[PDB]
Amino acid sequence: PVLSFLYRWIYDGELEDTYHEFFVASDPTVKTDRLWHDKYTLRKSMIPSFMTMDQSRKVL
Amino acid sequence: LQQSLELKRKMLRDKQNKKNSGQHLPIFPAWVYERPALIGDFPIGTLPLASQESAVVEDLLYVLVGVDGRYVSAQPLAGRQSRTFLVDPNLDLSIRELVHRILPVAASYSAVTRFIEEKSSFEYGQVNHALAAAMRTLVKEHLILVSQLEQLHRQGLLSLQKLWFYIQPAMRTMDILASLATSVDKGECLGGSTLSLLHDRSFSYTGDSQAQELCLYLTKAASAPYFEVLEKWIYRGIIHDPYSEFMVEEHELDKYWDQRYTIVQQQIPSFLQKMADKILSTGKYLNVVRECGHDVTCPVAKEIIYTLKERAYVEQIEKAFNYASKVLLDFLMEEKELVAHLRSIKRYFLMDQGDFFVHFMDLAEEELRKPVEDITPPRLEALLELALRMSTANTDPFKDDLKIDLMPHDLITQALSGLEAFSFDYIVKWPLSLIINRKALTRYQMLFRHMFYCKHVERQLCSVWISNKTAWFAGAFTLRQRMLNFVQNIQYYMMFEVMEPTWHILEKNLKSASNIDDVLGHHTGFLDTCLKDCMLTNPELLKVFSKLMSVCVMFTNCMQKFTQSLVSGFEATINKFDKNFSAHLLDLLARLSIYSGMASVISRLDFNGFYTE
Repeated sequence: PVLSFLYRWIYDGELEDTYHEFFVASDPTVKTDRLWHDKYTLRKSMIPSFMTMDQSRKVL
Repeated sequence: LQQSLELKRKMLRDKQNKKNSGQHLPIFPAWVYERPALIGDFPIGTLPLASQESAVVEDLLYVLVGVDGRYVSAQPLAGRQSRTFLVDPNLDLSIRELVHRILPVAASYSAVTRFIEEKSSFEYGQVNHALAAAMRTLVKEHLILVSQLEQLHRQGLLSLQKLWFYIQPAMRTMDILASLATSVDKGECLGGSTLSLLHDRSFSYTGDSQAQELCLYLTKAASAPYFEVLEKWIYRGIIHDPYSEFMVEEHELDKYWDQRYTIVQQQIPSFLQKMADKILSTGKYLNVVRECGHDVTCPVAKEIIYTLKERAYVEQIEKAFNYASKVLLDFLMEEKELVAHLRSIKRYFLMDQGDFFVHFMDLAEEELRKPVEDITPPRLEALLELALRMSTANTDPFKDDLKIDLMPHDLITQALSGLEAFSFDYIVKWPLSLIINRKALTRYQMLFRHMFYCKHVERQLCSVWISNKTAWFAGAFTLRQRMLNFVQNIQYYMMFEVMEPTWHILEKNLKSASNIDDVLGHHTGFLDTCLKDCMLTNPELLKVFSKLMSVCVMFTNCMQKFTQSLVSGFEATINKFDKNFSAHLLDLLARLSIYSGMASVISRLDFNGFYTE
C-alpha cells in the first residue's frame, strides 16, 4: 500500500493517504507560491523503518 | 529468565547510543517467558520388573522431550541450572542404575531448550541467533527418534538398554551443545567470541566423523550473518551493523581518518584473527573515495565459506585487500597526486626554488627585522604575493597555500623578530590526511625556519664585504672568510647528502610500493632523518651552533658601522669576537667528532687542516 502511494508521489505527487498511511501531509495554502514553503511537511512517525530519512526528504 | 534480562538491558542502551537513524529495539513480550509450556523443561514396589520397566521407560521417554513423567520427574525450573532428577524408591536396583546412565542427556536437553529461545533475543546480534537456530534444527531430529520409539515400545521392543544403545550418538551431540550453551551464557559472549569458540571447539576433536559434522555445521551456519556484515565492509567499505557484533566499530564524534574506525578484540573470530587488521584496513581505505564522489564496489566474487580443515576463507579476503589498497593508491596517483603535494613543500621549504627567496629577502629585509609584535600579519602576506609574482613559482599552480603562521622558537625543547618566527601554513584535502599529517606540518615548519636563519646570516655576511670595499684592518677579513665559508657548507652538506638522495629514493618508493601504510612510513622516515641527522632534534641540540650564529650576527652588526664620520675600538671588539668564534668552531668540530657521516661534514668545513681539533 505504502509503496503504491510512494509511486504516485514521485510520479503524480498525490499523497494517497486517508488515515495517514504516508508521511507527507498537505496544508491548503493560498496557492500563490506559498505551496512550496508551507504545504508539504514531513511527519516522522509514518516514515517506514526500511526507508531512510534522507530518502524521505528527497522524495518530497 | 532473570539474569539474562540484565545483560539485555545493558546492551540495548549500548547499541542505542550509537544509532541515530534507527529506533528502539523490540523485545519479546512478557507472556512468552511466563508459561512453562512455551519454554523448555519445567504395593508398587512388589510388582515384577516388566511392568515397572515399561512404566519407567515411558516416563524417561517423556522427559527427553521436555515434559515430566510419573516415576522420574524433572526438579522445578528456577533460574539457570544443571538439572537434577528424582526417582521413586519403588524400583529394583538394576533399573535404578540403568535409568541413571540415560539422565545426562535429559539434563542436557533441558539446558539446550532454554538456551535456544533466550539467545534469539535481538540484542545478542545475528551470529548468536544463528547459533540458536542451528541448535534448533538439531533439537528437531531428537523428537523424530522419540516418536519412533513410542511405536517400538507399544509392540514390545523398548527397554532401557535398547534406548541407551540407540541414543549413543544423540547424547554426545547434546553434551557438546551443553558445554557451548553454558560457555556462551555465563559470561558475556556476543559477536566474534561465540564464533571463535566454535572454531576452537572444532580442535577438541581432530577426527570423529560425528563431531566433525556438528562443529562444521554450527560454524558455517553462524558465520553467514557475520559475513553479511563483513562483505559490505570489505568490498563496499561501509560497516552497517544492525546490531553491534562486528570487529570494527564506528562511533561518530580534518582528522577522522583512522580515528573513526577502531577495533575490539572480542568481536574478532579466531579464524580471521590473523587477518583482522587487514579486514579493518579495507573499509577505511574505500570509505575515503566515497565522499568526493563515486561509490566503488569490488567486482570480485563475494562467496566466502567456512570449511573445517581448509583455509579457503583466506584467499578471497587477500585478493579483496590487494584490490582495495590498489584502488586507493591508484585513485590518489591519478587525481590529488602525491608528486604535486609533496613537491611544492619541497619547492618552498627545502628550497628547490631559490628564486622565490632572492626577491623576498632583498625586498623584506627591513620589514622582517622589526619585532614580531610590531609587525602586522597582512603586510607579510601581501609582500609575499609580490615576490611570488616576480618568481617563476607563479607558473606553478600550487602557490595558493602560502599563508602566515607566527611561531615562538625552534631552540626550545627537544623568534622575537618577524624573521625566524615566520612560517607558512600548508592546507591539504580530505584524503591527504592519511599521508600528510599535522605533526608532519609542525616538523616541516622548524626545518624551514632553521634554513631561514642560515640564509639571513648569509645576506649579512655578503653585505659586509661589498660595503667595506671603499673605492682600517684585515683582522675581520679572515674572520668573515671563516663565517661565510662555514654557513654555505652546512647548506651544501645538509642538502646534497640528506635531502636529495633520500628524496630520489622516495620517488622509487612512489613507483614500487603497493599500499599506503608503506608510503606513510617512508615519508615519516624521511622527515625524521632530515631532522635528526642535523642540529634540530639532537638531544642537547649542539648548542654551540646557536652561539656561533650569535657571534656572526654581532660581528656583522659591528662591521656595518665601519663608517667613521675609533678604529681601535672596532678592532678590539672584532678580535674579541674572533676569540669567541674560533673557540666555538673548534668546539663544534670536537663535539660533532665525538658524537656518532662525521668525516663528510668535517672535510667540508676544513680541508687544509689549518685547524684540526
